[PDB]
Amino acid sequence: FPLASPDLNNKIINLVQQACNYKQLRKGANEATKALNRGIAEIVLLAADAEPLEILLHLPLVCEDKNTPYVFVRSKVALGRACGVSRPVIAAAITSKDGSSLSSQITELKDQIEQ
Repeated sequence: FPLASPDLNNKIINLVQQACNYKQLRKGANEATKALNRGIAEIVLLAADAEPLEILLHLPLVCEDKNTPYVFVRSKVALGRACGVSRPVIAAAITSKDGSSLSSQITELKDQIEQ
């Protein structure tokens, strides 16, 4: 709600690993909120099993006000591993970058969120 499939979960995980190679990924709730406040967040990803739950209730509202798409993946552990870190991650943001070659895969995940 809006939760991934787990087709997408695996497709999101794939995009997340690319994002990391392109330096277009911000890992962690506060880093995600900073991307949203700078207007560079393209998609915000949230782990359905994150604690505290106030983050999970809270970040969607902030995304909505800022007109940024967001989607729930199943676990912080697979988000954390896709992020190239050995700890779980509760939220992440795929950021926009002027001239990026990822722009096409990003704008395509973005609209499959609509759906």
